Amino acid sequence: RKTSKFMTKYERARILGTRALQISMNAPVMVELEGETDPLEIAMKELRQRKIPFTIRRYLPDGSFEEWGVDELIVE
Amino acid sequence: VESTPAPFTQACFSSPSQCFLKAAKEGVRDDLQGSIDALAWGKVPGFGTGDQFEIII
Amino acid sequence: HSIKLKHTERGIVQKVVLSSNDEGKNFAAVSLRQVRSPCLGDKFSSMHGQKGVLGY
Amino acid sequence: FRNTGPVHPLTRQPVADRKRFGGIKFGEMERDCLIAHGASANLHERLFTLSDSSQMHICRKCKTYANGPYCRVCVSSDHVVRVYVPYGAKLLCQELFSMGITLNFDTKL
Amino acid sequence: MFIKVKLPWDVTIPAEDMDTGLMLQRAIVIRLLEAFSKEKATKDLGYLITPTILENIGEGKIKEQTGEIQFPVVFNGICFKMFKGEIVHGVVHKVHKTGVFLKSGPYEIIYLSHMKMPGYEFIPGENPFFMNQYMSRIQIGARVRFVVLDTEWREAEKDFMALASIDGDNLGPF
Amino acid sequence: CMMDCEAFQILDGIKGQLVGLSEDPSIKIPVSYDRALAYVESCVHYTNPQSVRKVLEPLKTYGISDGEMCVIANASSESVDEVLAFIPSLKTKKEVINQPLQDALEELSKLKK
Amino acid sequence: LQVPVGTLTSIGFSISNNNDRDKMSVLEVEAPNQVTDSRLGLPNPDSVCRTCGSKDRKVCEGHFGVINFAYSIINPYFLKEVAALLNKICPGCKYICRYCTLNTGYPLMKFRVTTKEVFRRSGIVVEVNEESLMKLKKRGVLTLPPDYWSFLPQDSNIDESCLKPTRRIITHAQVYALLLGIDQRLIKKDIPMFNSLGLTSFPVTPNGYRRTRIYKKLVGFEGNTLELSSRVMECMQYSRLFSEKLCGLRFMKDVLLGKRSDHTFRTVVVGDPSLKLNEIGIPESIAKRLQVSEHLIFRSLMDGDTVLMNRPPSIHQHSLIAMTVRILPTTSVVSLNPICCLPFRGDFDGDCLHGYVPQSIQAKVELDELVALDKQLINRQNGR
Amino acid sequence: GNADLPGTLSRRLMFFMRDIYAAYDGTVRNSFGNQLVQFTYETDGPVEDITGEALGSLSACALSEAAYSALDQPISLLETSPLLNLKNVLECGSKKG
DNA sequence: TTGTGCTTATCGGTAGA
RNA sequence: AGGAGAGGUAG
DNA sequence: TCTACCGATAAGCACAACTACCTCTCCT
Ligand SMILES: [Mg+2]
Ligand SMILES: [Zn+2]
Ligand SMILES: [Zn+2]
Ligand SMILES: [Zn+2]
Repeated sequence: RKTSKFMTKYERARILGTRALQISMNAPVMVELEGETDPLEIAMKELRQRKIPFTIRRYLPDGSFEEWGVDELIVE
Repeated sequence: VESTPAPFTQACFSSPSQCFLKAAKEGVRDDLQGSIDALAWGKVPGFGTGDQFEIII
Repeated sequence: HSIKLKHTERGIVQKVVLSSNDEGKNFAAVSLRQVRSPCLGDKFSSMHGQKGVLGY
Repeated sequence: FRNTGPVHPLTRQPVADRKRFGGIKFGEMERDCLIAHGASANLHERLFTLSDSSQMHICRKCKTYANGPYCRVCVSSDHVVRVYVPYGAKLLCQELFSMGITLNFDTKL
Repeated sequence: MFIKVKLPWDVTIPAEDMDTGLMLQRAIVIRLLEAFSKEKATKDLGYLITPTILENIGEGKIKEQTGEIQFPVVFNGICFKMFKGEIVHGVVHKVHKTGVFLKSGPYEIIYLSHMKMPGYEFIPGENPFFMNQYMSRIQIGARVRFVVLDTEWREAEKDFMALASIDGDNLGPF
Repeated sequence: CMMDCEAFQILDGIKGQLVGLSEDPSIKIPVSYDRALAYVESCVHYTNPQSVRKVLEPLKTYGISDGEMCVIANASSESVDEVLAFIPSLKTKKEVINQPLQDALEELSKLKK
Repeated sequence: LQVPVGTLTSIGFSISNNNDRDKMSVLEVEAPNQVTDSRLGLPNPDSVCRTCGSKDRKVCEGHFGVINFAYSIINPYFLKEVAALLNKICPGCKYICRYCTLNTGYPLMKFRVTTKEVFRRSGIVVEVNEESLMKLKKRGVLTLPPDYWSFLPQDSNIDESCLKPTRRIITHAQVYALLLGIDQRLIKKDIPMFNSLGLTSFPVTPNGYRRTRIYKKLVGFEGNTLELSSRVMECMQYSRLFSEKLCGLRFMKDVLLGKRSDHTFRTVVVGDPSLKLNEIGIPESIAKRLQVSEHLIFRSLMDGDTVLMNRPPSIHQHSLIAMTVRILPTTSVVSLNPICCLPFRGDFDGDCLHGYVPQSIQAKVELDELVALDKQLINRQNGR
Repeated sequence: GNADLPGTLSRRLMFFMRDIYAAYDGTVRNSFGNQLVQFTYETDGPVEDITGEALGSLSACALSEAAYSALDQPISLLETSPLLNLKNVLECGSKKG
């Protein structure tokens, strides 16, 4: 709660990088990709299909944190 | 005035020897809160990337 | 020991000069020559202060 | 241009000589611009990974520096953690110890 | 002292197999088996065989190198501590002139020195040396009880070597 | 707490589980299984319910520490002169009469047929 | 063996004492000719390390050694803290007495530290106020009383100085004598680090780090301790952190602030309107030699890869632009679109653009999502 | 001459404004002790989606660009250069005497 | 050489006991 | 292999 | 009527006087 409920560019880039690193290490893809040979393309496809099993923990400056998920947040 | 000790950043600004000597005499504790302090010790600054964390579940 | 050419050193041997001083120390001089055709990155200047590099 | 080459005798950094496969200095202004852009992985790689990379061993019980690792201030302990810090940090610690300043490190893991 | 004490771990799982959320628990236990199998040793705790009871799991922490993710899991298991003043049994493997071997399981090696048993003369008239001077025959395969002493350890193997003493009563096989 | 009886019962579980889906995609270690078969064959009890309850009864009726129970149960002395000579903690004590200890020795003698 | 990994935080600062100095040093011999020992560092003329294994100055760290002193030496960093405390507390009363009442004829004393003014030694030299001396002069007193210096115990370390009867150099042994009897609460209030008062040892630099002559001369110490203290003070000033080219702030800038990285190329740039704005021309001769890290281990640069272009100096954040690599038949030169010169604030007259090739996959992923040309279309300065 | 002034001013301004960043709550906080610099960003619109952007770094870079892209010519004997005026304005604590 | 900060050192100073 | 003195290029 | 710290002035004593690069020539 008390959040913008919008995925920032930095968080999106970090998620894409982590997913690309995971896929580049021969990891199964949750989404079905046809004619895709680049891990970045598969990561972007998964992000567009919001099927990534990732959770975002936003650290508030006061010391507390709020748990979110990539499916709950929206991408502009 | 803010009661925030940053010996490493002050030393990197100017006069590192005097700043380090004063910090050693006072026995202050550096929490590495600054971005440059984190970068010098191989840590992310945390402004754009690194402020949040990723958890599988 | 021997002296080897570096990464960006090349050319064709032109002359070898051997000489020594009165103290007895021997000196060896080897000269390498090469043709420098105008490349794309070369810079040319005019007689009135015009400065520029080769574009195409 | 440079891919791999000799390092400076003092600090484990690429030499400035061009003929010896020298590297490009990553100045303060470039670091500030990259901070403004918000890219940390590139900044972390350019300052730690591709730059001088080393390891330092810190005793978990006593907040001292131990040279496997072994601390002479305390007894032989099986709880010693390893941190990844640039070689410049180790050089600074050595200089501070030479001038008469002892640093205490409290690792979080 | 076979007290089943808890022991947390930070076993990491590679990104080679990260799928099947309905069967994700199968991948967790397999990684846990490979965690203590790689070590298979201890300094002052003992040994562990199987993860019978799993208490709880933790949040998956992702570390950015070679695609590795960590999992903090706390569970209880079988442990054995060789406390001082314990009478345990063991089987003999071979008989030599010095350092009589005693095998109380393949988990450790036990050596019997000269100043542990009663004084006797080594019988060289047969193949294996006997200790029947005090009306007791000891051979390979017979279980003999003895008291344990302070155990030692190594640096790489970290074997829990100890000394066998028969100074107590009820010596020999039973 | 597993001394002789309940330790053997759970070892049969992993052996009954080994026959099911014996293949493993990872690398197994063979010295862990050898430590279970070559160490549990020293002393074996018959039944779990009446054996684990009887050994804990003196913990409630008499005063004995946790470390003292393990050494006595594993040693399984057959007389009263051995318990006073093995452990040095029982020297010069009058908290428990030897006759109840002898009755417990007979009680431990009937569990093992 | 194997050790766990962890993060670093909460760096503490303190002045080194004898305990930590002795504990940190390993194989600390006291031989004058063993400064370049075979147990400290690799660059010693044996190529063998006693503490560590054989290496190529890449797996062995610089070991430390600490010499020992026959007599105790006060810490130079606490010299002012002791000098200020001695001025307040009376030297013969140990209170906050002949040295207190003005009617006894004893003038007040001032404790101060000289800096290479009298004997080139940074020590405690007590001075009497000359204003009080003139007051005694006008009353008929010409010389100081013979029992004026009775509070200083006899010290064998004293030597022939003969400077003046009004000024005396305080022996390091006399410093401890004067500090006795003072309450520990007052001493701890002025000096936070009481355990570092005694300096009975001094460390030497590792052979792998680099002053050596001064350290060798300090092995044999005897007689007066003021000379030893001066030698220690002179040796401490040879550290790279003290200002005097690679020293002080320049050392920080060239070590921790500014660093050099691998996988970098620097060539002269020319104009090529045919190339796209977000594409950078890379010569085929250099692309085949530059190696990148791609997980299947190195492959040559090709089309589609992204590089970080920068023009020195970086006056604004828009100088860092990520462009896609486009292979061109031209060699020893890089082609850039003339329109993209405005963000770089450069022209085609000799300007050199040095790029950075990202090796990690995450670095490449974040490079074209935040530092790409299409992401920087809006100027962050004026909004245009 | 006067070439070192923009560089020194830019470095000294960066050392001050580097720690400034925007928080998730919408406030502007410093990295040292989470000191509150501004309760709400004073921008005149139009998008408030910036959360992790380093506002202080951007402002310092803009001021550095203004300083570098400025002349060093003394306009008159009395008047100062357009960069000297910026230097004097940015330094307020130095002119206390 | 300057350009400012920064720490000793001296001239008088008025107020209160 | 390492340091000091000159000259030079780009904004 | 004799002492306390307290205002302004002399005098040393410090740091600082831009980035990013390239050559040559001299020691040590
Ligand atoms: Mg130009
Ligand atoms: Zn320790
Ligand atoms: Zn070594
Ligand atoms: Zn007094």
